[PDB]
Amino acid sequence: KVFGRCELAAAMKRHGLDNYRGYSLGNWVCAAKFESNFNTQATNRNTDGSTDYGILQINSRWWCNDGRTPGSRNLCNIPCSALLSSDITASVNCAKKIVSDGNGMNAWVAWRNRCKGTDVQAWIRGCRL
Ligand SMILES: [Cl-]
Ligand code: NA
Repeated sequence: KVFGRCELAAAMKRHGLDNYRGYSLGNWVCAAKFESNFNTQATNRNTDGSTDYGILQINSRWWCNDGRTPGSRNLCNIPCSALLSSDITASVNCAKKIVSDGNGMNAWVAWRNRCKGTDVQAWIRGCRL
C-alpha cells in the first residue's frame, strides 16, 4: 500500500511514534518518505547480501529473517515479509526497538542525510491529527 502523507502521519501517531524516544512525528514521516516513498512494499538489496524491507526499510542483517542473509540475527523476531503489509504495526514495533538501540534515528541513513536538522514539522503540516 502507498500511504498518503497525512494518512501515514495519523497511523504512526496512533501506534505511539509521536515523540517516541524524543523524536517528533515529523521525523518519522520524513524518514518514511525518503526510505520508501510511503510504499509498504518497498524492498532494496544491499551490497553485503542483506535486504531492506517496508515503509522504514528495515535491514535483514539484524532485524528480521528473510532466509537468505547468512549469519543474520532477527532482533525483532519476525519474518521480513511481515514488514511489507498494508498494516504498519509490525514495522512500527520493530522501529521502536531499533531507535532504542543507542544510535537513535541515525540508524536510518536517509533520515540522517535528508531529515536530520531540517524543519521536519513541515511533514505533518495541514494534517488533521
Ligand atoms: Cl535513542
Ligand atoms: Na536476519
